[PDB]
Amino acid sequence: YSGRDSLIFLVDASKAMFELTPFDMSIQCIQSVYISKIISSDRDLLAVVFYGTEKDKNSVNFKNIYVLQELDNPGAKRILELDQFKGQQGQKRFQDMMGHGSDYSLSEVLWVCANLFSDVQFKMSHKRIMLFTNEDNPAKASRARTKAGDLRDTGIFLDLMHLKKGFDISLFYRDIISKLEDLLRKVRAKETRKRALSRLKLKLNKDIVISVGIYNLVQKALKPPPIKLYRETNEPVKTKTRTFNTSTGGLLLPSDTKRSQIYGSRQIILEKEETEELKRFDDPGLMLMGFKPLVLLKKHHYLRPSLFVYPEESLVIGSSTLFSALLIKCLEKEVAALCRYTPRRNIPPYFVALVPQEEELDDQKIQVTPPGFQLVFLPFADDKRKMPFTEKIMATPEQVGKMKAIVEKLRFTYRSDSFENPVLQQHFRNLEALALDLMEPEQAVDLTLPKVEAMNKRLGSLVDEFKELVYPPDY
Amino acid sequence: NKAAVVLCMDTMSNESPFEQAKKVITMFVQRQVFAENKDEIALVLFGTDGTDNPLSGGDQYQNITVHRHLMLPDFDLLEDIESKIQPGSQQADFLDALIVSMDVIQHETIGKKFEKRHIEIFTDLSSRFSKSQLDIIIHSLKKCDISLQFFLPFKGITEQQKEGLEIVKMVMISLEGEDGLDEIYSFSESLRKLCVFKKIERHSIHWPCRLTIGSNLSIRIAAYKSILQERVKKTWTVVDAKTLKKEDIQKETVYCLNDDETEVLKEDIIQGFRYGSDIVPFSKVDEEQMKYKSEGKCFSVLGFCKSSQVQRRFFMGNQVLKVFAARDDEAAAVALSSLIHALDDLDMVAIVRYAYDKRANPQVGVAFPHIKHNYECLVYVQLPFMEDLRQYMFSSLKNSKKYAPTEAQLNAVDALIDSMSLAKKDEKTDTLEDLFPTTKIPNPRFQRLFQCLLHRALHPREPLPPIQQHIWNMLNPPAEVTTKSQIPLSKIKTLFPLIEAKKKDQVTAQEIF
DNA sequence: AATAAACTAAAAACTATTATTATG
DNA sequence: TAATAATAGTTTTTAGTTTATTAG
Repeated sequence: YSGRDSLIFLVDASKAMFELTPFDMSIQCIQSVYISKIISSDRDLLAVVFYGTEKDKNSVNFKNIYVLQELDNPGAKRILELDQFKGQQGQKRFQDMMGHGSDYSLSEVLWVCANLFSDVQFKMSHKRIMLFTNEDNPAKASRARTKAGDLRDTGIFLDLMHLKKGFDISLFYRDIISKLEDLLRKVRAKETRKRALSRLKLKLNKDIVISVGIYNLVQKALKPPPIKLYRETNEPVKTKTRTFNTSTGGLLLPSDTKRSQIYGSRQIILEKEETEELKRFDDPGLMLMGFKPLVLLKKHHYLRPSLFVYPEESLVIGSSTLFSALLIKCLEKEVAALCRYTPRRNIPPYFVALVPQEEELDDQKIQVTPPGFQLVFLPFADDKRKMPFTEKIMATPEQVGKMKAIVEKLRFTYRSDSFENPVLQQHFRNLEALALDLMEPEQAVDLTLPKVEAMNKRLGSLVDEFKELVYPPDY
Repeated sequence: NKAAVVLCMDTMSNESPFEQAKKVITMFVQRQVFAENKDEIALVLFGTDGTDNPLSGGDQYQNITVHRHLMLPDFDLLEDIESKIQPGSQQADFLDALIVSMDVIQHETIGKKFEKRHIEIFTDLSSRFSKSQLDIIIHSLKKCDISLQFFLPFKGITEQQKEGLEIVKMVMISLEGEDGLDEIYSFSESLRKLCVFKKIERHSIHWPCRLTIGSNLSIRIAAYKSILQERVKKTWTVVDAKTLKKEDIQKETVYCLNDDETEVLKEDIIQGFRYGSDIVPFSKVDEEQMKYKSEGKCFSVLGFCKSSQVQRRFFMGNQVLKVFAARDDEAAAVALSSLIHALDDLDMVAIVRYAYDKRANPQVGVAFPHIKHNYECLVYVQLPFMEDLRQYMFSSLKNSKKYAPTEAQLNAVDALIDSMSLAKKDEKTDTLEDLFPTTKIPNPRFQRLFQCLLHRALHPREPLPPIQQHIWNMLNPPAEVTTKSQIPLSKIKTLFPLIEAKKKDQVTAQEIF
């Protein structure tokens, strides 16, 4: 989707944040945000501009205003530029080549920010500005507030917290504006997507269909694919690769490709065309079979992640009306739709259960279970597997009670997003370290090692007391 | 495993028992060769003209023809069955067929291990029969253990067919019993549906590890791949255009440098990654230490929650595991049973950090038990990582003032729902029966593939294998619910408008049609 | 001799993008 | 004669290639 959110970092240089110094963790948070952005999304833009210095590096040459990074996609060079001033020696060298606190005007810095925002040549979905100062400085104040209001009217968002901590110093900026602790790299390796799956037609019957918007919500994440860069020049090769004639010499052709499967006595030689046409059974869409109760489910037959189904009022108008009716009926009916589904041409059909997904808006109106249906794959006969019989022994009421007492002592709310992949996190951290010429960044287990290893004594372990077998079962 | 199956067919073509017998035997052998089961079958032809017996015990065995001994079938065997075997004219005796069948079995039992034995006899029972050698044939039957899968044209049968039926049911009740009466089926119908479609099965292996509940207190466990989206057993072999083998076929790369024709080799590449605006160099040798280190094939469980919090919507991964205990570990088995009973009673689901082996990846997983009267274990499904939680804001629908369904539409939809119920309603007998059980139907892609394979094999000049209509019958529900919903469909189509669509896909080109 | 971490083609959409036949 | 048509190359999935443990 076109348009992104633009955030620019503005930090005062008034020799008041030089004394940990506010400038220090301000720079640290800016670096952490830039790292999170470069690991999250590259379509966004970042800009670093300073004011109050003794140097006037800016396009219109305004006093004390210094620009360091203009609005551009995040880059490692910007990270190094930030890091060269991160340290205390970095702070003093920064103050040397930039200049210490001097006179300025907030109208000028807002004007420069507006010019920088206008400099971009892309549709830019949102415009936000982050500002940092310990205390409010403010004539100058009147013009500054007027210009800030004008920019806010133009569609510019502002953000700031005083760097003293509490809720004490925002007096001169009470009206100017329309917390950075969470921005301190608390989020890492985020993934952002804006597109949607292929919209199809709901073949509910033989004549009328519904334009259905397919949406994936929990699709599996994976590391980005590697590139085959050269050893010395460190740039990828054209990667030319296709089968040619080796035994006889020469070049092979796609028309020369014959496919076969050696079965029994002879190899049934064919061509590809038969192979793709074999995969063809019907047209893309969801051919509805009927309704079947949700209670009539094996409750353990998941095979492929579910996909959300939404109306798309772009090819038929009945999508929204009929889906709203069905969802209303989904209150009274617990039967689920049975559909033969094919994402595209030459795909074997799968039987699909449309579990009612009714919207559950919370106090903040979070779209929990968005209004529509989810695709539930139904396994075939071959998808099932045999299982050797096991009906040896049951349990005793004493044992089940003891196990209940052991387990319900430890309970968790199960926050869904509480876990991330340690492999992907470590991979991202390694790439970050290599891109910045550093040591091993850190290791942080995503609760993969159970915390019960230390709090088992806290929960009062009793299965150790209850060894049902004289010979140790846990040998 | 291994199976030992003998074949026997029933003038001889008098619909015609010969045509149905040939159809069913060809279908059985093609199913065997497509499934590629490791079992040999033997073919005996009794009643075919000519006394060409393998062993002539005084020439008492009339019209006995051992077309094929116990050998592994192939396409050649299937075409030989289709072509060579033709009906005879003179009636034969069942005793001769049985004696020759078990003689072939005994001859073939020396050299080949067998894990199962079966007998497949087909007869119209119009052939003249004499019951004189019951003892020896029953002794051979209980020794070779060939489970007879006998079939009949169908009762109002003739006197010869009546005597054949009574002798065969007597010998089955003497040998097997009720199952002997059960295994006898009609040549059509029952046998028609018995082997019209096949199945495949790829067996998994146990995952012998330890359930680490708590710091220590580990429990020996074994897990199996329970439900899996099945893949084809054999991938296509890209063979030469004319040689039809692998001579000029190879997978290779040049790795030409992007320049002017300079290239690079395998040692010349570096596995870089697109770090936004640039690519940072990286190598697999760097990956060796710059990777997460797993701890064997651990089954670490970390958290416990209520079943309400988790969602069937949030079921991820690509496989299902029946979390069983280890082999015959009674203490571990009863401990696991107690734990799963406690979890079920409290609806108290478990969080599992799973790893298949030392080289696998960490896997957060949800654990909830499954309880039956035949198998009792725990069900494991891979839980997500917060990266997987993709979010897309959507507009509300129940408050759509622009699209509010009319109450007439609501009642029409209710009538449609009531008409197209695909499951039997739970009556006083709790008859919650699936009228259209999808889980018991195999993937039609594989049957279509094997149909195409036979179409091209048996007739190399046959251009296009057609789609099996029986698959459509399997792929479509009974017409009763469709007819019931037809009128509600009319109500819906009268009560619901629509507009035009696009993307009219067409055939590759418009040749002669 | 099976399963599965870990590569490798391949097939829609959401964006810019151009030939109409608008007219003498 | 001064519009909208088919239209590329995006990412995004999705299905088809490769090395560890059972069988002798």
